[PDB]
Amino acid sequence: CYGGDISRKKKLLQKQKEGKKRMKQI
Amino acid sequence: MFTINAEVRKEQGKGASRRLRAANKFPAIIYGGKEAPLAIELDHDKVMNMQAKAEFYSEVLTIVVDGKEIKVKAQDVQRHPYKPKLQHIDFVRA
Amino acid sequence: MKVRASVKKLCRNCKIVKRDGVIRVICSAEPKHKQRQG
Amino acid sequence: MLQPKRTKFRKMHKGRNRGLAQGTDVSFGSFGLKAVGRGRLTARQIEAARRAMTRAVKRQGKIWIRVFPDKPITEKPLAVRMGKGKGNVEYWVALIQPGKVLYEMDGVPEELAREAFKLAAAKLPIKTTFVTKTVM
Amino acid sequence: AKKVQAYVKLQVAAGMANPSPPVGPALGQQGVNIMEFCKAFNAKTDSIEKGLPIPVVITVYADRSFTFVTKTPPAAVLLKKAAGIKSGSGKPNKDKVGKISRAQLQEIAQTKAADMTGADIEAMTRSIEGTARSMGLVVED
RNA sequence: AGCCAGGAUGUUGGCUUAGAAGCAGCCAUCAUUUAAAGAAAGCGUAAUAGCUCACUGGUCGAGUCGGCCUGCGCGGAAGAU
Repeated sequence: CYGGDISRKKKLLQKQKEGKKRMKQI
Repeated sequence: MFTINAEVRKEQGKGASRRLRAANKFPAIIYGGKEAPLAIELDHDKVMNMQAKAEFYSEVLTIVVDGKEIKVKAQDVQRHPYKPKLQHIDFVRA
Repeated sequence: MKVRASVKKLCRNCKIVKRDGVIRVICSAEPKHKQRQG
Repeated sequence: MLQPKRTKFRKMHKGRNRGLAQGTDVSFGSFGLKAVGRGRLTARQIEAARRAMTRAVKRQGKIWIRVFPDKPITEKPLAVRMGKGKGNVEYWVALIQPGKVLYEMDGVPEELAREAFKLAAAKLPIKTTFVTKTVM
Repeated sequence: AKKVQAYVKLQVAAGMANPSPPVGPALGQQGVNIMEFCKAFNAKTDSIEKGLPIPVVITVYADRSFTFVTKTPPAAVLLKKAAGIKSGSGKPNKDKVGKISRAQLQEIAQTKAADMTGADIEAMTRSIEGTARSMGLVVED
């Protein structure tokens, strides 16, 4: 869903990045 | 050596001045000496041609009008803000 | 030939030839210089 | 590129841009770019123009630059609902109005000079024109 | 008779007349017989001290006859030779290198009179001075 | 504008390429008989060569040429019944 709220989305992108920081260095 | 056409102005103020500048003429007052200042309506293209030489800013030079041979030096030049055109020029006597 | 938004000359050979209602550019020397739409 | 080192306020109003420039006279140099147009010059614009003009006469000659930015120009982020505060400073710009001189040049051949300003003019958002100092 | 039928000009050094990097394709070859030229030029080698370029007409007819016809040697290589540089101008002409007497390149310039094509002697000697700045050096003046 | 010729010598200018030669990159533009001719114009040759330029000679006879302020024009210009 998209909804248009700002903070409701950057959390998701934050998760998406936070996983990549681990998965890269592994 | 320079010689210049002239006629006395009557109309003055911004409106009449624009009516001249649109008409390929420009205002230019002449003073110096103890006597009263006298504004003149110069032609544009003539002076614009003649002034291009640098000496024009320094050479003593006449301005014919009613045979009185005004004979003056340049004092100031209001160039247009962004066009090869003129606005107004001071002619002090010498 | 590049059409290009602004043709102009390249080679001194280039001639600048209008045809129909549209600009074209030709050079006897190099073929590459052909152009249209200027 | 090129912003004031210190500022009296973090932010500033949009204002307007009515009027005509004072700097209509080449001064530091002998050759110049009068503006004719009206508008904004972002710092990166004047900088790109400066580079394009610097690689032209190369190291010989000299280039004065008349304009300076100091006008902060803020923006809202990517997709926020209006008006929960004025936006943060984004990029400095120098406003201009017609008659403004932009760049000035030192002892360089006039033809090479027109080459240089012909190069630098393309980067600028506004239109320009070449000019010469006049003795008086 | 300066109208050679098939010239390929190439100034040659005194040192040899028939190797390959100097003489040969560099002077071209088509009916040319350098194998005798070794018997030809080296007398002119013997005329004066070695190690200098010797400019020479490459007289070449289609008639199989051909001859070297030596030109008097160029002033510039002679000036690098006297100045003693073992490279070239290297540094800009703003920095002069060579140092020679003023009567020289006039008693030295006179050596080239056979190939100097001006009229006035001093304009000619000055042509040798142009050959002097050609090195990027300038003789004292 | 065209048509007939030269368009240069010292000198491959020093150099940089094992070979820069006007033309692979500099230094520099300096001096030359001569109508005059760039130690350097493009093409081209590995480098050279070779082929057209500025100057000029006749021929042809008279308008031609680069910029300036100007009104109206074209290209830029692709969208869904």
